[PDB]
Amino acid sequence: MHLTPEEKSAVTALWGKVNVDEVGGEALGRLLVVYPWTQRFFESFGDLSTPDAVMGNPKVKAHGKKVLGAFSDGLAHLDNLKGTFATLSELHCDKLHVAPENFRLLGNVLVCVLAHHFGKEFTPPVQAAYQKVVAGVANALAHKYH
Amino acid sequence: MHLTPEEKSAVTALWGKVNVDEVGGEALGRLLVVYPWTQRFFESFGDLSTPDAVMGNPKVKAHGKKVLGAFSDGLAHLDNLKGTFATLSELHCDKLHVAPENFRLLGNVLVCVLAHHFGKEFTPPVQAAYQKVVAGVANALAHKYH
Amino acid sequence: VLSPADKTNVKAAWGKVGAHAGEYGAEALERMFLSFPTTKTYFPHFDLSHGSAQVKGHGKKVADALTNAVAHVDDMPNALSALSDLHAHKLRVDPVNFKLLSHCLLVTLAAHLPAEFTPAVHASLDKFLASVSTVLTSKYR
Amino acid sequence: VLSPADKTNVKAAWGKVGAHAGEYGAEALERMFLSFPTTKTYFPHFDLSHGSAQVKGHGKKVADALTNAVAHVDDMPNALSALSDLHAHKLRVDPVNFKLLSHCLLVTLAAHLPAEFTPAVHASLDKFLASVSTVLTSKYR
Ligand code: HEM
Ligand code: HEM
Ligand code: HEM
Ligand code: HEM
Repeated sequence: MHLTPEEKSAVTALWGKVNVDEVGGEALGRLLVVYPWTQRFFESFGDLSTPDAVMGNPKVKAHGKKVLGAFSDGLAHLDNLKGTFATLSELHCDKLHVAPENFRLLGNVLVCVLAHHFGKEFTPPVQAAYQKVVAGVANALAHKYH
Repeated sequence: MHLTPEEKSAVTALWGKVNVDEVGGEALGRLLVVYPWTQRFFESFGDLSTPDAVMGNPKVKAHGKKVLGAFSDGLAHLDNLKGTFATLSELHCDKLHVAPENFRLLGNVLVCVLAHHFGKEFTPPVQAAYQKVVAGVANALAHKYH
Repeated sequence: VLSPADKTNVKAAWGKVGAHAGEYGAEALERMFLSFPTTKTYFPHFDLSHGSAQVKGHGKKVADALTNAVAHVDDMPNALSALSDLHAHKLRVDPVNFKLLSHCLLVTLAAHLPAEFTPAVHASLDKFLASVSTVLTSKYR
Repeated sequence: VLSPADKTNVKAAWGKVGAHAGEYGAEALERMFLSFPTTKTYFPHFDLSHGSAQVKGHGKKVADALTNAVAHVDDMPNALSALSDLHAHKLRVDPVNFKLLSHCLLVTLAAHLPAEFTPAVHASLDKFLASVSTVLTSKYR
């Protein structure tokens, strides 16, 4: 992960203020609204007819907290993303059948949401560092697909 | 660039039957016709206004042979693509300003040109190894971009 | 936009495909599954082994739908309307995949149409598959 | 295809941009240059240092055309035909890049307009930058 020290440090410091529960639920909900085809993996969560239905949905919020929870544990393992997420990669390909292009979509939504929460503080350099992390996390999540 | 020994052997097998001067000309020319925006880089080459004018333009034929010669050489070093291409990568980024997407377009055109030339011998398994190979070369050419 | 020349180019090349469409569809798919393995996540209920009957049967359909769009090259959004609803509301295949199948279909035609797969034709086939892809994707959101 | 809600959403969010459009266009570029450095190859004539005046000046230009598309929302292809020509035959910027600027514009909007960037507006804004991108690349070949 060609992350620089001041990049590594830009990422970590910001992450320490993130309310994972709120952010994860906003991220997952937005993904379902902005790119509705991603709802194909979520039939049983129930009503997803409208944005309101998606943002209020508790299974959505709960699934969101869970995804970012794991993303979060990933930010501790930056020098080794592949290793940390290997079994996550397998489950995603082999039991869930989630195409990896989805992981990028979510990363891009994630970055929009961090900008939405932190504003001025989510500056151009701090964004560049996140784009790198999110692309790495997606690549590791896809590493085991064959 | 995870190439299996069977993949490397298929990639190398096929390549020995290739006439690089001819295939290089065809691929650079077909890239310029199929995706005309790539012409932005070749205004000094003269007339590029109709398919026969591109395909038969002598400057295009000579640049194609040159491009492909360097690719070939790349096929003798599948294990150190990045190093092999470091100086070219720098030139393309910082003197010629060629955006890396262009390398992927050319790879994809190259795959069809092989397909065109070899018919049946370009089996699906053989295609797949050539795709990993064009992708690694595109990545190696882009790796010094900053 | 497709031009008169494009439409002619596509009508001639596809005319040569003739009654091989089905077989070229399946080959396209097999190429797709081997080169871009992530695309297999959209056919988990499918057996993807070489020469699988499901692969064949699906190729015939793909190629049939392509053949229909050629027959209605001037009215593709209407001719393909149903396929477009299926792909947007039920299958929900992500848009980047369409490009990948298209590349494979072109490889397939190139490999079978030595004489007709000229530069001009290739360019036309490519625009054609991009138009088809755009229509199948037009109702996604 | 933009639905009425979409246009309304876009007019309202763009409405609060108001006089900062220029400054937001400049910030979007800067986010694009640093996050996706390959985009720098298209502006080898620019001083790309932070706050540089070509980036600023070009920011306003982009911002103004965006404004012009918001105002001509139901009529984009005609309102942008000239810019569409410029990109296809002179600038010749690869289509992939449109998605990178669009993403940076959205982040810029999310950073600047917190209460307005609801989930429905995000969705509409994304659909809108994409139709604009589609128009800007429709005459490429
Ligand atoms: C940031 C990238 C992502 C991470 C870190 C992540 C992580 C996780 C984790 C830790 C689980 C728990 C599975 C278990 O209990 O063993 C899970 C489940 C799941 N994830 Fe992912 N995920 C990511 C992106 C996605 C996206 C983009 C999709 C599709 C849009 C998706 C679809 C699923 C599905 C369908 C489940 C199963 C949910 C269920 O139990 O019904 N994930 N994910
Ligand atoms: C397969 C990937 C490629 C390889 C291995 C390659 C290799 C080369 C080489 C060896 C040169 C000569 C360098 C020199 O003058 O010192 C060159 C020049 C050049 N390449 Fe690349 N190239 C590749 C792809 C491309 C693509 C796809 C484009 C644009 C679409 C491009 C644009 C250029 C340009 C403009 C020159 C300079 C031509 C001139 O002399 O005026 N190249 N390339
Ligand atoms: C050239 C563009 C494509 C065309 C013309 C096309 C056309 C079709 C047709 C005719 C069907 C049959 C539906 C039925 O029985 O009524 C179908 C189904 C399907 N397509 Fe598409 N398709 C295209 C690309 C894709 C791609 C790129 C994917 C994903 C990689 C895809 C995924 C599927 C899936 C999963 C089915 C259902 C398979 C099954 O359960 O039978 N299609 N498509
Ligand atoms: C929403 C998408 C975009 C819009 C609305 C837009 C709009 C504009 C405008 C108004 C101009 C100035 C034309 C003039 O001189 O009057 C321009 C030029 C230009 N754009 Fe686009 N642009 C977009 C995306 C892009 C992207 C993605 C790139 C590539 C990264 C790009 C690269 C350029 C370049 C290199 C110029 C010429 C700048 C110069 O030489 O001063 N543009 N664009």
